[PDB]
Amino acid sequence: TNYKPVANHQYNIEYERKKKEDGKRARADKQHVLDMLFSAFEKHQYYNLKDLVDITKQPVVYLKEILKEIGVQNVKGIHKNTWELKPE
Amino acid sequence: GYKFGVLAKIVNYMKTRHQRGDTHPLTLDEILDETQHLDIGLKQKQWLMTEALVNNPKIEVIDGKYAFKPKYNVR
Amino acid sequence: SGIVPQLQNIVSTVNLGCKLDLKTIALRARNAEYNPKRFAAVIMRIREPRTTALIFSSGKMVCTGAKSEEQSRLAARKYARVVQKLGFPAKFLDFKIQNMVGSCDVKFPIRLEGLVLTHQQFSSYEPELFPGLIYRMIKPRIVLLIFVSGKVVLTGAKVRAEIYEAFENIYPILKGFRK
Amino acid sequence: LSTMIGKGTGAASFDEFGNSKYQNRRTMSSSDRAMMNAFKEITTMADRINLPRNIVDRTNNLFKQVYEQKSLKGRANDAIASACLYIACRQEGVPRTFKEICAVSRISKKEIGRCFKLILKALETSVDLITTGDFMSRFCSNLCLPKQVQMAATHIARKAVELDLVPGRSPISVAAAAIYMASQASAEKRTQKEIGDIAGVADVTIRQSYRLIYPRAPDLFPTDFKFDTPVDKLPQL
Amino acid sequence: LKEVRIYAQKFIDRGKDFNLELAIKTRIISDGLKYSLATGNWGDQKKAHQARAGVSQVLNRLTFASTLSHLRRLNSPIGRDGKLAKPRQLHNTLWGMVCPAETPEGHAVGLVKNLALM
Amino acid sequence: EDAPPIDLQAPPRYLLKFEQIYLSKPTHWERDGAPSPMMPNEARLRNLTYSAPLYVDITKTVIKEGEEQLQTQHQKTFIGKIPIMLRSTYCLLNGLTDRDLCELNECPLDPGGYFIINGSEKVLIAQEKMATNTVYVFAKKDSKYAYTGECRSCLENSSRPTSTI
Amino acid sequence: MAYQLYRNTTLGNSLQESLDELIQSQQITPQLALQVLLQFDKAINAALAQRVRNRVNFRGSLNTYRFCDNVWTFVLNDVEFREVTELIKVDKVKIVACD
Amino acid sequence: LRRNEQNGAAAHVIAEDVKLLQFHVATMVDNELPGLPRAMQKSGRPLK
Amino acid sequence: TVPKLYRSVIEDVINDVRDIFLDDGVDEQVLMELKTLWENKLMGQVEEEPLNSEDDVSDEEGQELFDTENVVVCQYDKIHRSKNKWKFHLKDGIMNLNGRDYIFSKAIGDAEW
Repeated sequence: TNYKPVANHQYNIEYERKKKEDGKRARADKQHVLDMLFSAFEKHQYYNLKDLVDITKQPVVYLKEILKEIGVQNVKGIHKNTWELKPE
Repeated sequence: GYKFGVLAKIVNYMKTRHQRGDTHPLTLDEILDETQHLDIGLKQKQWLMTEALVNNPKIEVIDGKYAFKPKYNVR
Repeated sequence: SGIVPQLQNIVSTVNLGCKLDLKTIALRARNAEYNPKRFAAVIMRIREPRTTALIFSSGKMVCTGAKSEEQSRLAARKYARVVQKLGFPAKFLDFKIQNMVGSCDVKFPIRLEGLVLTHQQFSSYEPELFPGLIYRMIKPRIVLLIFVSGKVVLTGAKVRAEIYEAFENIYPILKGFRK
Repeated sequence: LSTMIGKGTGAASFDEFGNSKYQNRRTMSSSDRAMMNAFKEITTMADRINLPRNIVDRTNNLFKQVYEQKSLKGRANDAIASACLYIACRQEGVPRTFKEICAVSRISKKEIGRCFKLILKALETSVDLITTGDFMSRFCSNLCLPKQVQMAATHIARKAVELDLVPGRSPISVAAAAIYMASQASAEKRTQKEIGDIAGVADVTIRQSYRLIYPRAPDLFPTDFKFDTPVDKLPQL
Repeated sequence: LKEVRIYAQKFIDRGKDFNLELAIKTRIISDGLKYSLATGNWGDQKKAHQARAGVSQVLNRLTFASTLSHLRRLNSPIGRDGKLAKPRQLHNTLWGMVCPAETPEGHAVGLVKNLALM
Repeated sequence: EDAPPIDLQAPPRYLLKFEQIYLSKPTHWERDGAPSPMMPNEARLRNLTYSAPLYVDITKTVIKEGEEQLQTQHQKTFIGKIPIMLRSTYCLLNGLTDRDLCELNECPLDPGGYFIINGSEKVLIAQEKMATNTVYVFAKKDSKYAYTGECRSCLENSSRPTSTI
Repeated sequence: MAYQLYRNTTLGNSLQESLDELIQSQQITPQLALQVLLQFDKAINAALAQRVRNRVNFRGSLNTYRFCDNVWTFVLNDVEFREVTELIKVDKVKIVACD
Repeated sequence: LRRNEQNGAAAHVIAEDVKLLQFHVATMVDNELPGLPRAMQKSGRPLK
Repeated sequence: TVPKLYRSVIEDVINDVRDIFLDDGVDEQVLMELKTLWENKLMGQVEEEPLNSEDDVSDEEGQELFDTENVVVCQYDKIHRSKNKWKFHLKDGIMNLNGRDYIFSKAIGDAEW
């Protein structure tokens, strides 16, 4: 009764269904992302790119492009270089 | 949150306004009007007027008002 | 042979030569549906041609569902006019037919087991994955789905000549494995 | 080829604060490291379904060619390993079903089947078509059917295919129906759910294939078969 | 269980459930038990430096008595290379427990022993 | 049983507990996948390892923070193969009359007590060691200590290896 | 700043019209009227979800459809709203959906 | 080590490399160094 | 039945706005006046660039412009379509059919295109 033949694993169809139901992140307009981007900066002075993506819910490439124009990367030797939401 | 994000929109709107060729200085209240920041808090207003708009290297204090700094930038 | 495949679907891509605003098109277009989370194009359907077309922000459009070359071009032009009627400078540039799908029946059962043995270099029969034999013709680059019931589906043709030429080549082969 | 530094023994081997100053360094190539992990995955899958080491060795060779050929570089290594394991079983004359390979692999059946087609194209090789008799020994042994019932099922499926009573049916579906027919005609009777679970075939599919061969049941059975249940009284469904 | 935790950690981290069967590596117990008996190196193959050797030996089939003797053999902790008379001596306490006569001649005198009959 | 339950947390929380152990007869799998009982003589001739499949019952409980607990048990999960000592309670030859052993090409006088690993009959030699948990006082003539009382303390059921004081 | 669906309905239209009358009389500032509409949308949305437990069925023909920002704008012709208690006929209906 | 010098890597990175080079060179001649790790053959057997 | 549901909505609406009316400092008398008015109101072309060769390839655009016909506003759980037909798993919502207001919780709809 072990390793019974199966077309797809139950854990895999659920994850596939969840990904399909959620759908891919859409590329929103720059103005809305900027407004949401700066509102996030208010809560925390420093933000990680991986965590920042979740707040913005935007594609990584699109978020980086908009963040690159205004945001800058500050190198921290303690952990790693992260992004700065302050334009200056 | 609050007290740290409205400034970025002011800077970006200021940068975009300069790109249009408007070198004239703009008041804090005037810039707030076009950035949808009419509800900006009072203690935020003073902080911008005292620290943000002077410490930044892209803000020029001219006749009291604030204007871009294209002179420092190479044009 | 006496049997001519009948086209079931044609895929044609045409460039409108102008960037388009997908959100604006969806709001104003009659049948357009835009779901950026799902797909990055605008899906529109017109009933009289009975075809579906996808519109991208780059201005390139893909038309599918046409049953003939004339229908595909006519359907594609109609879609371009709809976008043009929305205020965009849509044009009809480098219209091309990308794929032609044809289906037919040989009117006799086929022994797919024998066919794959004699044509293992071109055939691929996997009952677990698909109940129909997949034949990849080389001289015309046409992929044929041969079934035990005799139904044959041709796809990947750029012109109607390939569809007929491909069937003419495979029909004698199928006749040799008649069941 | 390389040597690993052993564990420290004296105080000179350890840094000023505990940790050893001479520590092993990862000097393995990325290509070799990935290939090493795939072989580990290939052996893990094989042990799950008790495949002999010769099939694993054939799978490892298949993966190396595909990995070096680099036509499947876009696909996950586990899917390539799973597809190579499937191909190795076919090449050795003991095919496993795509579902059986998927059970021992995190990769789904669809992705194994897709990599399987690409690997054949990349290797310019082919696999002989599976027959109903390629699964009888494993399916019947797993169902705990006697040799006589296994022989009856093997004959029924082979005769049914020859008589073309199940055209276009998957060989696994035919075999499961034949096992059900043979099982119901002997003392050891197995339900459709039981046979489907081992065969990886939905009981509906067994019912459909069985219904096609049921009309000619007496012809399919071996002549020297002792019917615990007479062929006339076999289930009609 | 270490690899079951490691495997399940990767899937749970990604937010998807994990298949329990795919988490289990059956080679760990099958090969680990087989290797120790196959080679006699007692412990882990990677840690063979500290692994006790000679625990597993090919059964002697020269004679039936030799076969029986090999199944009742006792190995002393003292290393064969090391030399020390006291562990090799026939201690009083071996009466009725260990054969006072059966012992190999050479480096293993007194170190390899055989159970008394009862 | 003594193994701690595996707790996963990274939010949903997964618990795994290994309940009960099952052992089947020494089985051999043909290349086609059909299992069959492995006779010791076949293991010797074909260089097989005389091993019994090992199965464990595993209970998987998941807590999703929604105040709902889902518990599923994976009965008899294969976790590996244990080599079997011949003529032991779990060997195929166990409980076979001398006549039955001859039918299997096995010598009735053969005492068992050994393993067949890759067809090689392997015997584990009894390893002699100092008793644990007992206080022993010894005198070292050369060492800096006049006397030394040691105790090799080990957990019940022989858990993490002996600790000496 | 909410879903804002039922504003363009008989219930929504009446509420909007009433606020206009007060505004013309200077009784309520324009900001207050927006807040009242916002609160109404929250109440109606919750009201429909909880206190409505009746199922309906309908059939017809679709003439046009649209989709944007998770908003459908179906246009059905000759719809037949069929219910266990009663049947309702209509020449044309527009179904607007959101999520 | 040569690449690190050419690439101008950090001093501590080079120092760790020099430590390994000293160990490998030393255990190429004598692999029974007292109070030092042994060079194994990827299988637990010390190198000769 | 529907009027009774409308009355319950009024109670929720007035209650939900009491806190807001206190936040802005407006007198509570405004709410009482609002309800009174609200109740009363209810009761061979080788050169293909020119597309002008085809005309009248559209329909009247005033269907959505008018919107005077019955309009249904609701929420969708699932919306599936298979090459001819549109299926609608519309959840709780509202309908405006011939002026009369209809309320539903589960709605199933099949349409042909």
